[PDB]
Amino acid sequence: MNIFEMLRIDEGLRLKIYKDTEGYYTIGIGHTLKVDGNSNAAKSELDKAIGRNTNGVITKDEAEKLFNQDVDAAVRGILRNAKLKPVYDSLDAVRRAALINMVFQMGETGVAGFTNSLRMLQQKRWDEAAVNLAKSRWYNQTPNRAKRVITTFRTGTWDAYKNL
Ligand SMILES: [Cl-]
Repeated sequence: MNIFEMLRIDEGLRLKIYKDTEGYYTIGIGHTLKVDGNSNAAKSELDKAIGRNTNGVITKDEAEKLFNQDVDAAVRGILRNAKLKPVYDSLDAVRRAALINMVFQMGETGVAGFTNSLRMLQQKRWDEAAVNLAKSRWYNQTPNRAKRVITTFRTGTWDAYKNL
């Protein structure tokens, strides 16, 4: 079980443009449209990333391509980020996966911002960090998912995602 599986569950699939809890338009597997207003607007953007008049509807494969891109992009940021890289290099797979998930959902520069919590994972101080993240707007914004991502960090296992 990997990161792809992990985010599938954490973000779900949608083949027709939609608005998330956060308000933003979304499509595929949690692939957001960093676009303001009108769905149209959203669409244009989509169409752009897709290279076709889409009408806010895409195929599964098109959804898969975006997924792949976004992930590679999460990973590439961690790999090029001087603040995240050391940490990453430090964890176990599972724990790396958790790392990705966060960058994936919140961006490399958002993650890089958990200064102290990053330190704690880096010093294998699981619970402390665990607990530390538990404040956070992040956590506070999406409690179930974070919960999941946090437990992973905590236990270093795939329990949180087990049967689903
Ligand atoms: Cl996607």
